[PDB]
Amino acid sequence: MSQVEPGWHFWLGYGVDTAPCNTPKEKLPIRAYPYKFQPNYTGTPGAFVTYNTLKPKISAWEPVTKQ
Amino acid sequence: YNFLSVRHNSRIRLKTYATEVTPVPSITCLYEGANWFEREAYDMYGVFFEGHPDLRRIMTDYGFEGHPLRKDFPLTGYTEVRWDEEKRRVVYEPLELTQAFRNFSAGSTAWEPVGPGRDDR
Amino acid sequence: SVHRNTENNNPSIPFEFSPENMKRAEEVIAKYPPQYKKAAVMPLLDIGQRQLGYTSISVMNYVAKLLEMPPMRVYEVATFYTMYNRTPMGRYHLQICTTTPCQLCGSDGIMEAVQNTLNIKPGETTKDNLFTLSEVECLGACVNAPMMAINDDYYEDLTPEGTVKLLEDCKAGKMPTPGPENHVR
Amino acid sequence: GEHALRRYPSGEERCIACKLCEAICPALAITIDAEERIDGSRRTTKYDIDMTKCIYCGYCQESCPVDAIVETPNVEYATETREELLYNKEKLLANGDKWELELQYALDADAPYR
Amino acid sequence: TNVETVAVAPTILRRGGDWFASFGRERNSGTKLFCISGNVNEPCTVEEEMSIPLRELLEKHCGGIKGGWDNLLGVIPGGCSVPILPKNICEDVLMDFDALKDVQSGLGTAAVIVINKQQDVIRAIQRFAAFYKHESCGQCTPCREGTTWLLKAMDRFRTGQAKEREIDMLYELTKDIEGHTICALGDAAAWPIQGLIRNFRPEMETRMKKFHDEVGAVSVGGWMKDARVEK
Amino acid sequence: IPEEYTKQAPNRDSTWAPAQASKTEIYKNNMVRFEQKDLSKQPMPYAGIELIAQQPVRFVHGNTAVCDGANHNGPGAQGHPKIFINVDAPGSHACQYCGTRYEKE
Amino acid sequence: AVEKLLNVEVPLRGKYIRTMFGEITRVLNHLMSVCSHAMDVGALTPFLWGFEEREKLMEFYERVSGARLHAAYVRPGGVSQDLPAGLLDDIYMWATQFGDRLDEIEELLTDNRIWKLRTVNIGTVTAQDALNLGLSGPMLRGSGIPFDIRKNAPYDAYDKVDFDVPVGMNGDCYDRYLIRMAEFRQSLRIIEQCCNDMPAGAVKVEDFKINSPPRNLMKEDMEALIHHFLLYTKGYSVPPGETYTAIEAPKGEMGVYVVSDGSERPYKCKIRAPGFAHLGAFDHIARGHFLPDAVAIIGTMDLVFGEVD
Amino acid sequence: AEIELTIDGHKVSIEAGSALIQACEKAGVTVPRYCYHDKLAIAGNCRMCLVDVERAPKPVASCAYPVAPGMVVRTDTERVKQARENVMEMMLQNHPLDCPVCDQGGECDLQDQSMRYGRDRGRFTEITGKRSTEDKNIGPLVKTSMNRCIHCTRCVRFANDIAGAPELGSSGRGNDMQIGTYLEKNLNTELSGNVIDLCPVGALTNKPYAFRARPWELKKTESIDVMDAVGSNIRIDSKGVEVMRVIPRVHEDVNEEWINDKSRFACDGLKTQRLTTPLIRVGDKFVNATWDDALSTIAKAYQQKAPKGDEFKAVAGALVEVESMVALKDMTNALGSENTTTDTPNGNSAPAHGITFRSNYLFNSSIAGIEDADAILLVGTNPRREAAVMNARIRKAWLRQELEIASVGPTLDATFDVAELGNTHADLEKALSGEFGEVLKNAKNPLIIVGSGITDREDAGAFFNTIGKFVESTPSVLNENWNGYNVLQRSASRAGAYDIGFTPSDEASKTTPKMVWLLGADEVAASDIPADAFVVYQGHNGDVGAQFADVVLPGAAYTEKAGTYVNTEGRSQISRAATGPPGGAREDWKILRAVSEYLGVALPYEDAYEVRDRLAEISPSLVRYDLVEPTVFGDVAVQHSLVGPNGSVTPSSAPLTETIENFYMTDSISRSSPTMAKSSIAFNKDNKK
Amino acid sequence: EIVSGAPAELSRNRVVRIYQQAKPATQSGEYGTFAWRLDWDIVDVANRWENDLIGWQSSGDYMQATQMKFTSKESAIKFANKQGWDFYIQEPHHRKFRVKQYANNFVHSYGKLKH
Ligand SMILES: Cc1cc2nc3c(=O)[nH]c(=O)nc-3n(C[C@H](O)[C@H](O)[C@H](O)COP(=O)(O)O)c2cc1C
Ligand code: SF4
Ligand code: SF4
Ligand code: SF4
Ligand code: SF4
Ligand code: SF4
Ligand code: FES
Ligand code: FES
Ligand SMILES: [Zn+2]
Repeated sequence: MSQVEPGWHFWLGYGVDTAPCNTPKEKLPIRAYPYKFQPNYTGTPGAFVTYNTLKPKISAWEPVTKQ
Repeated sequence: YNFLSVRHNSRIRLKTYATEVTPVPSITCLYEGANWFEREAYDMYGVFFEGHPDLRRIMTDYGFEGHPLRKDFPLTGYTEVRWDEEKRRVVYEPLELTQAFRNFSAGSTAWEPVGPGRDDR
Repeated sequence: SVHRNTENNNPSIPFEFSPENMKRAEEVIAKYPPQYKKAAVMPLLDIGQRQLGYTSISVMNYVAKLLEMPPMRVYEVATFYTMYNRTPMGRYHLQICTTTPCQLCGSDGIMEAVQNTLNIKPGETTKDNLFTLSEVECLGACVNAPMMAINDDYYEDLTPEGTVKLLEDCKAGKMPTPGPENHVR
Repeated sequence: GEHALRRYPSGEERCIACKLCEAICPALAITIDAEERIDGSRRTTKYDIDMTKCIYCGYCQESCPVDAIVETPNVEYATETREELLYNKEKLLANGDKWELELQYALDADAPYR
Repeated sequence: TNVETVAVAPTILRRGGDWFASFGRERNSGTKLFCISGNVNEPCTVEEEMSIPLRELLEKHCGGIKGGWDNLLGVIPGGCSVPILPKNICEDVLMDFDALKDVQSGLGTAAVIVINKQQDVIRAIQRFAAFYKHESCGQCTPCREGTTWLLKAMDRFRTGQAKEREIDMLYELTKDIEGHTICALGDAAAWPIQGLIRNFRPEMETRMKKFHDEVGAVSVGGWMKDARVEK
Repeated sequence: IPEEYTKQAPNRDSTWAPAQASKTEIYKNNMVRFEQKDLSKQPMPYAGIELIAQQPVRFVHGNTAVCDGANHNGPGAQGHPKIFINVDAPGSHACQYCGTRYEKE
Repeated sequence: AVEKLLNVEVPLRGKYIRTMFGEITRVLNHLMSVCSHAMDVGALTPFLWGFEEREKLMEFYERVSGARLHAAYVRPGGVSQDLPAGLLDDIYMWATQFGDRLDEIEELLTDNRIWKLRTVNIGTVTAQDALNLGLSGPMLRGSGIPFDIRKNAPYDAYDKVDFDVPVGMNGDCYDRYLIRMAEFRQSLRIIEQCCNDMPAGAVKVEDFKINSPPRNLMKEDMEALIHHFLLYTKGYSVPPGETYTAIEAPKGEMGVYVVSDGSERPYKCKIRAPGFAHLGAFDHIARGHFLPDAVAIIGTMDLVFGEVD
Repeated sequence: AEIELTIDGHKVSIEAGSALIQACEKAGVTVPRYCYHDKLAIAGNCRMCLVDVERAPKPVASCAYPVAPGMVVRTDTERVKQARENVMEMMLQNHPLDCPVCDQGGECDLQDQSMRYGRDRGRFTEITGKRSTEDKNIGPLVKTSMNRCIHCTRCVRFANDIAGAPELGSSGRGNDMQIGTYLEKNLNTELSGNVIDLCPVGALTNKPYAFRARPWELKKTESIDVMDAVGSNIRIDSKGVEVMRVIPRVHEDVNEEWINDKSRFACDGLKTQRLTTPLIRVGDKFVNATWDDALSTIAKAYQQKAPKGDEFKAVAGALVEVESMVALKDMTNALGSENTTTDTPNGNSAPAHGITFRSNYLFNSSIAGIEDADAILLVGTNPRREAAVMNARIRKAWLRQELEIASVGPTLDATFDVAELGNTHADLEKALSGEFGEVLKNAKNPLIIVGSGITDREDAGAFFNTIGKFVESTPSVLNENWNGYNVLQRSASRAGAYDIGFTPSDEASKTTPKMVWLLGADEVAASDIPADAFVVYQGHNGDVGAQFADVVLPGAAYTEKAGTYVNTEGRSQISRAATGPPGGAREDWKILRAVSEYLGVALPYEDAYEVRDRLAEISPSLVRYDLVEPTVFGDVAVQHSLVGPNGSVTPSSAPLTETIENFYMTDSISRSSPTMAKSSIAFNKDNKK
Repeated sequence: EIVSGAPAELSRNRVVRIYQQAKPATQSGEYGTFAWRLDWDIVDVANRWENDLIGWQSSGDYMQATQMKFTSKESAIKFANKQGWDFYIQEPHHRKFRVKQYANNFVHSYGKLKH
């Protein structure tokens, strides 16, 4: 699974009577413009990993010496 | 104690007060449905009982001291970890250091309600 | 929509008052006890208003400095009063009463006649800067309800014909008029 | 499903870190941090779902007022590490970017009942 | 002190106390001034007896009603802030305080506004709503949001966007402002609408009859759509 | 803490950081475990900082701008709740739920 | 237990849908109990045939809940959300065939000589003892006391529905079989009449101080937002004091004993489980048997140990 | 002076002519309120505290209906409840929908007290719009969204009455009331940031806190203030490592409701440049190193130099704890000598009032009794620049009572009408003998408040003996039941430093230092350095002192420890930690005990209670908390503060300079925050008019 | 005294805090006034560090977040000595009576004027 582009995933799970290549006004919110669709990468070397987004919370001082 | 009638379809409640120090007697002398429940009471609290056969633990680990439903020790417990690598298969505890602590709920509004009382008299 | 807007558009604290105004102001302040001394602030703002039309932030700051006041209390006074016009205003402020008796005797058509004469939305001014419209509520004078006021005084009992004659006249020729006739009965 | 973050049409990352989806996650599997971003509005600095401990009660979906965290219908899972389960902000925004078609079908059959 | 209650003071200290007590009621007394305006035959001003028939007042001293006695629709007695008497229980009531207080109308200004039957009471009361919007001060929390909400409602009632229950909703929200201010300006704003639900509602429903689908199907794309109130 | 790099990714479609304290360096982000991995794990956020510059400014000649964000195909209410914003000074064109810019004209 | 402690009452739509969901849940619980029982006894076909329409009941959860079997669907303030239309249309067509297939699984166990010596007067529990043991529910009514809660302390519209309760005569495991097999075809009547009598109304509680606002006008209103906000931050106000509430879950009398502080969070909650009492009675029942007796007598008294603590 | 009134069976006696809300709150009856406040004047604006009173047609506003004797008062008539719902509806149907993104999520007091008094259907249609409100800039320190202002007018009354910056005026009528100014000018006043804890809706809010947290994540923790000698009444909001914001807790004697505005923004001064690890210099090349390495380097350098007698000049830093200073003094005296001075510019000498007779030292009048003082005068200080909440009580008294107030020394604009009488000591003695010799003797319980800045100068002599001799020489009021002679300190810990008795002893002060213990001493560090420096800088947030250091010790700050502090009135106030210290960063007195191990003269005490036991053995006023009465030495202390420094210093006529130029950048925490840098550059034409 | 059911060595090691919860200054409303709180301090090396993988705050205190809610301070302290660990009590702080004439809007000869 996950080779299915997930708009069709209802139509393989009976989430809709109508096939998803019918109505254009329901189907188009997309202007988040690329749609690359990585299926799943588990066990593949390029698996998803995770990380803190931000920075450390405390921000250690920078070693600047005066005279 | 919550009790249930059969002829009368009527519940009742009966309360005592007991200290961790001093016991109160059980009610297993009257019927046989008690001796499991009072084990549960002893395990969750350390409310120690009296006049009772098989006051064991059911509801915790067998080497686990403490008593959980006392509001003394929190959700994590004292020793709750388990790992088994070097001293092989000896899944022995440690100081339970969680991975994210139970960040609590410490908010409270003005005041809930004042009760509209009702009694027969 | 009585607004409390910025102070950027070329009104940035540069003005004063004039010679007889200070004497007249001292005369006004003398009607009030020496300590506990603010209450001349509203007629002093009138004196500033008649000295400088469209009472700016500058003359208000000058008054606040003059009567020993912190300025925001003076702003808090002149934020209320619709007399204290802020935006630049033409030679003849035209205040049409559109309250209930004025409504019921036809000031609605009077405002229609004015906007036919002067194509101005009723909160704006003429591009000639001769007139500035303002719908206004009841000036008390429900005597002859199609009246309006113009910048000082009341013109009772206006037909749209008399109204457009007044708009022609008050371009140049003054009309010291209560109404077309004399009396109130 | 798997917690995909929606965005608007031409979406400015519809989650506002409003913390309502924090305060009801019954296993505390939500960890958020927020900040005033550069353009003035408030956004999520980090957004954290313990998919170890997400019971899938959907209360996150039942309370995020701008309807920005959404249970998916996709069962697309089975990672080999916990480190491949701890969803940060990028995974959830990516997951919403992978499908909103299915989510649009879901909401347009559900949002007059929610 | 009012300017009129102090204007009578030197005349009433030069005349006797029985001079002013000779008139009106056993508790109401003397003469008071009347400013009679609105859609009448001759708009005018007099200073006359209290406790007079309002019909004699209109017919003997100000011409009468423009259209005659069978062409009013309501009368605003006393203040601007007084309920409107209907055409039948304006005929024979009085022009005092206390008996008209018993007909719900506190004539605290004694300034009578009379309307033709060919004109909108709705526009009059809507104009009073805009009046109190210009004249609410700001200290009272209920007075401001009150007058704003009342204006928003009376625009709907002019245009006929309301629903039949919204009349009573309006009456309830007027009752919300009935005793809950600092000064009586909010009460003064509450009087005309409480006078509107009294004696009326054929015409609220008649204006609301003039289209269907109240609270209409609209979208609000960037501004609102499909209808609007005043701007 | 040492010398190693893999030049294959900036922050997002936007080049620099998205906000205060949201870094994009990888060494502080524990470069120990990015190895043997595609870099085609998901950098999919397009950084909505860029997507307001995508968005055009909307004009309203009134004084109060309503914002919903809700679609005109959804049967249920889906946009952010009805915030009324002011267009009074130029600059304050910011619906704090959507970032759509409302200017008075 | 909570809405008793709130002095509120869920409207009639909510009571009927919780009652019909309680009875499809009863069908599910007795079905899985009899199936796991018979699998421990040894027959594999009743297990799988019963799970075949347990999957349909899983869907009937799924078209309401967010998952297959667990659900946050009931609330203290009623329920989460009203039903979808095709569900209520389909559930009639399900209940059309479920009686036939319940007969189909019934024909090869109830009649055979196996289950007639595999279940004999085995684990006989007299009523004098069963009352003294803290037993309840199916074993109690198998010991011949015509008492449950539902006909006798009617919570949530079981008052309003024709509901007949089976009564044992012999306190063995065979009547504990047949009383469940009767409760199936008593619960199906409930699903019938709750399909018929389904009113129209508010399915949450009527006010919005206590459960959840409706998600439509939570985005067009001040007050709906503040109620939404506080209902998902601070929970909500609960008046102080104690209560206890027991209903007959299909494993027996479940009791919930809640001491509420008067605050956002319950100061004490104690569950009470038939799977913790029947398990307690097990030693007094099991004596004088063999081990393959004991395997069956586990499954009779509904010993699913996720209801121990 | 007492009156019984009955609120709903609860009879209760309170003082005559008082507030009915005060009767309700004394009677334990919760009354909802929005524009009432305790320490502000009453406005009738919010209209929520309606209560039914017999012999009254309307439910009156309990905030302002005065106490009539023997009233029957009902808070539970259905008119009251089903009018409160009415008023809450008519407060909410012009409020915006900011509740998820308004900052006061679990603290919008409107929202908090809405559910238990409110009504669901705020009646609207898509046709109807509410109103919009223009956002306004009050300053880069306060974020402002005036759309939410429910016109509680608590802000206006606060900026007028307590703050004294009247620049936040009201404007407009109807819907169009806006609060602030329509000049669009920034408020730049002291204690401005109290207002964001004061506007009960989230219309005003904190700018660096802006959206970081939301109050149920927050381990709200009791602690004691720093960066002011008053020891204010703070409470720390903590997320667990980071510190989110602070809230002034209530403490009725000391600064009952307020914070110094510098103290509000230590959070942005905390998590920015802390010392997380010990740092050592190779020399202009400044590397971090192992803890034990740095300790052995310090001990080895001590053995290299051998500064045995009258040397190793430790110095009291600005912002430390008493327990670290006890470890400092005890370690120095154990090592062999005593040389501990403070940060002050050439206060390497006694403060010209002895450490004997504690009452001579600190602000020995009560802070509440300031509003019991008839007329006071201030010398050598600008109490707006230092201890701004002391200035708040000054203005509270000055509006309450009749006070003759004069400044002598620095030229100050403070909002209570001083009369400045010179910039010279001769002007001081002239003004004392001239007309305040009449006033203070004639007045009833006067006070005389002196800055710490004069103690910095070499003019701690005749300038200070003049006022002490005047205290003795006008003995009629200032002796028995009152003590007017008072000083303030800049930093908090200098009070406890002079309590433990750091000695500037002239047998040791006339030598050169060769080892230096800096404890945050940013001020003095430019001057007091030899070539053989070996500067040991212990503390945090290495702005100045770490830049002059030889070995950095990452000390934990006030947030991370139970720092027992002394106010400027002698009260001991104990803290609690609200987070652990970041990084290595061990606790300070433990650091000095370990130095006593390596620099091998160990202390006699190492556990937690042992420190308090020795502290009790040193000065037992510091182990009994927040209750001081120094009545025993009110008279001998001025003799022993006068005769000692008498005439040793000729009175120099150098003018009394301003003690603090930049209030916003001080103390090596507020010195180092991007909040205080922004507020420090908020001085410009925007502020001026 | 030996502890009967406290498996930690809490009873010899930590300082606990009995405190009245402070009156919050932001909201008005005073429900936190009517409790008594037991709280263990964080005077620790454990003391909530920072995680390195996701960046939660994994603590080391097994009893970091724990609050009793008692009724009376002396009942609190009798419990605190009964289960027997080292405490510190903290006295609350009230708000003092001040007579508030709403009529405080009147003067003699005096410079300063207010709203
Ligand atoms: C909102 C409000 C507005 C009022 N406006 C006026 C007015 O415009 N002219 C007037 O003479 N009285 C007005 N009054 C009545 C005054 O209170 C009046 O001075 C008062 O009744 C004095 O009583 P008197 O008639 O005995 O002098 C108003 C009262 C209220 C509550
Ligand atoms: S679905 Fe449930 S468990 Fe998961 S994050 Fe949302 S509320 Fe928490
Ligand atoms: S509920 Fe919404 S606003 Fe709140 S954290 Fe979740 S996505 Fe963000
Ligand atoms: S009733 Fe009076 S005090 Fe109240 S808001 Fe209106 S004008 Fe102001
Ligand atoms: S003040 Fe802000 S958080 Fe509170 S109810 Fe209003 S919008 Fe919501
Ligand atoms: S500034 Fe804040 S506290 Fe003051 S009136 Fe406005 S909303 Fe209320
Ligand atoms: S009627 Fe409008 S002015 Fe009197
Ligand atoms: S303060 Fe009492 S009503 Fe506003
Ligand atoms: Zn928006």
